[PDB]
Amino acid sequence: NTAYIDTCYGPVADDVIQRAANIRLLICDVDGVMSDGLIYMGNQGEELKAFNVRDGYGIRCLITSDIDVAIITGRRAKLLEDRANTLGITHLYQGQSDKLVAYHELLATLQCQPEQVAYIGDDLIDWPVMAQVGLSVAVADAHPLLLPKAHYVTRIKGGRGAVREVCDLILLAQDKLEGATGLSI
Amino acid sequence: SNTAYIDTCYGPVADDVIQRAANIRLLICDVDGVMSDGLIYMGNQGEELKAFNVRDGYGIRCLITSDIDVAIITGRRAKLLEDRANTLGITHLYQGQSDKLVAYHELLATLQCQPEQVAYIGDDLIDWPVMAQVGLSVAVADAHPLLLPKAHYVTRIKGGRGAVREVCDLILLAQDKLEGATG
Amino acid sequence: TAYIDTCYGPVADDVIQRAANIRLLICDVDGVMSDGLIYMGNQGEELKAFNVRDGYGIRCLITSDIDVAIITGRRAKLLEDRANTLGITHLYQGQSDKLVAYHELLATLQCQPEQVAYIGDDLIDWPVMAQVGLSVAVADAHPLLLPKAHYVTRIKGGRGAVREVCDLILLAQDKLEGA
Amino acid sequence: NTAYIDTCYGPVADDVIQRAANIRLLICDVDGVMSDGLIYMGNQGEELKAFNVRDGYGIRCLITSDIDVAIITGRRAKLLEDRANTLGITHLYQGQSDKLVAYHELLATLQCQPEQVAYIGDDLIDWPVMAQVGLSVAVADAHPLLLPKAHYVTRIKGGRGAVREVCDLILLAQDKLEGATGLSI
Ligand SMILES: [Cl-]
Ligand SMILES: [Cl-]
Ligand SMILES: [Cl-]
Repeated sequence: NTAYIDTCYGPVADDVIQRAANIRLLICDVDGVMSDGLIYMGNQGEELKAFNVRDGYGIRCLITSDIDVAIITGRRAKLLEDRANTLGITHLYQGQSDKLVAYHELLATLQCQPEQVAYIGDDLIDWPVMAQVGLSVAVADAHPLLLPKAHYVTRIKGGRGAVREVCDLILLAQDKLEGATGLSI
Repeated sequence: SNTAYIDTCYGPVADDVIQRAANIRLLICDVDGVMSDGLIYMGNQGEELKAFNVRDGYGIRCLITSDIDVAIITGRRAKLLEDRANTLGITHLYQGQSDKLVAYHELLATLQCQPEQVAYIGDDLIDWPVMAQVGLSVAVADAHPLLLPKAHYVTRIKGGRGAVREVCDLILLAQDKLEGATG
Repeated sequence: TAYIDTCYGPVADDVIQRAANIRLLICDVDGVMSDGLIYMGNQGEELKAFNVRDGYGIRCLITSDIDVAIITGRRAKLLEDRANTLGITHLYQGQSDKLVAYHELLATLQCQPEQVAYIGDDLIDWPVMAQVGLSVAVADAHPLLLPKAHYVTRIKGGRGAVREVCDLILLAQDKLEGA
Repeated sequence: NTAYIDTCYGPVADDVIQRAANIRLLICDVDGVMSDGLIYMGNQGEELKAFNVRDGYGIRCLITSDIDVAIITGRRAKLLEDRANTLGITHLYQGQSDKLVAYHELLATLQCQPEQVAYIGDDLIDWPVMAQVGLSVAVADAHPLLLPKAHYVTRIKGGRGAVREVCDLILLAQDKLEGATGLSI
């Protein structure tokens, strides 16, 4: 007889709400989480990535509500530094093959406990970190093997507002949703 | 209850909604998630792209040529949007607006429109302060879940896929101007 | 009504017969060869996305002695490039009244209206579609256009709706297997 | 009474599993397989193609598991050489009008039997090669006429992780899935 709470994305288990209430740091993977997993490449070496505006708003709400937001990704691109800058994200880790290193560095840097960390991932590479945190999240269309492992599976797909969904959940859990705002720096 | 509905090419529409659309003299659109899918394309050399829908363009032209004003209010700022606005003949463009109510009040004052004569299409919470005040508030099909139950009308078509066109068509139909409209 | 099975599902015998007479395929661009999106950038860049399977269908028609033309209201050099990569030599851009180009194609190619197929996605395409042998609306064309066409594709614009019509025409003309 | 094996993508026939167990070389077509079939063209002659990071991880898993990966396409673009370089793919054939020419070179140079080859296609142009291999694969949204011809039809659409799905199947079939390692690029 699990207890659930209605949210604007559907019912969420009380255990998940309780985990979300302790979050002081949200860590996000990029490709497949903030985007639908696509990398656009051109003939003169151009590269584009598509980000979702609604996720941006969620990220700003967290940051303005004293909840740190960090990024850990295996890829490396100037465009992501630009994106992080527009969102006010100062903790960006690119070109990371082993995500635990960046994760442990964040814990020490921010003097945060693992139970105070939420992590949104989409592939197996994310699991070693997700296995240790207070709130592990797999996006709706994450690799099938990651889905049953996470504390929460988002209703929204990667690149369509899965990050916003987790931002909304964390703020709801901490009774900060009604008053939160996400204006730019 | 027993609500009356009018059949439209997008499905049944409440009579209440048809009456609201019948009085529209100004359509205000948010951009990201309304005229687009909600995505921003960013590149390594600082390039930025946004994708607009051709079908929306046609609808906007039908409104403008039918003496129905169209305006854009957005918190973002990009030359690409000035370009898009120009191609559509939109002369009421407001970018970098953190408080959308400022631009909204200026438009009503300058265009001599009453709030009941204004329609607004949004996709997120920042659009609600303006939507709360207008005659026809519209949330796109895939708008943030919290906005959906608040709007007078929710489009069947998703943001960036013709949700703007759908509203343009609804307004024209409600005013007996759908047939004969050119865009 | 008699239906004939196709790799896209049953097609009415009436449509197969119409397809069998086609000598010219005319396509609109936005919403037909693409999903209706136009990408715009801050330095004035513009992109449009085309479907590779559609390209193959077009080449099959051209090599099977069936002409392929394009009539669009927009104008962009990117479209000239696409047309050229497909071997399309009949391209009409910046066309406000699509009937003008249509009547010109009939003359240039000494073609009859019943020998023309037209794939559209919006109301501006109807004046021409109303007059041809095989009018086609893409799966996700404007709702008002859908019930007016002789055939509605199962595949959406930009996802292979053009290839579908190409396959249908060739099937009807016993030219599919050898294409 | 066909026997099936449950995979993270759903049941897979025992016949397909046995075919996947013998694979030493995976050949991929590009457009509609590694991408959703779209070509982006610009007014200044720019050209872009979008690849999926989930597929990159699968390819790296194959290569690091001593399973070769090759690409054969009729198109030609510098962007594809760039994508192949990022994935460590060294067997790249572009502008190939007759795909069988490249296919025969690969088997000869790699000392690989047709039965040891898997090929992922999306259109009729791919059939001459698929007809000859041990594991022919059509992506979920491949041209309708190719679907009934392949040994296996992927659950995932072109450009959304159909390649990854095949990489996972081959590894599972060879008991190398759990130990597989790759990078989300
Ligand atoms: Cl944003
Ligand atoms: Cl337009
Ligand atoms: Cl092509």
